Amino acid sequence: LYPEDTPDEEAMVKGRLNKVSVGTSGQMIIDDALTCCTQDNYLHFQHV
Amino acid sequence: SQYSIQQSLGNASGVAVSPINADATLSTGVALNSSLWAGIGVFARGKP
Repeated sequence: LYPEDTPDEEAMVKGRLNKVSVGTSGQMIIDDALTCCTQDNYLHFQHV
Repeated sequence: SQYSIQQSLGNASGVAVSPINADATLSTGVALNSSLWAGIGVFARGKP
């Protein structure tokens, strides 16, 4: 939609927003597993 | 773009390789077995 813009990886990770990317072979993938927890411990990962 | 390789990888998902260390293999090239002679003089031809 907005080819002229660019992600904000550090700001996104600090703001707990999962981001899409382009993996191998060129298919889009989901490349983050962060939840809505603000505390920086084991709880902000998705699988725990 | 793609195929690019980063080096820092700070607090964000991704892969990165550090620049080659090559610090424990530091040699020194002086070529001690070489001798040259320098002198002044008066000659017939040459730039003074």
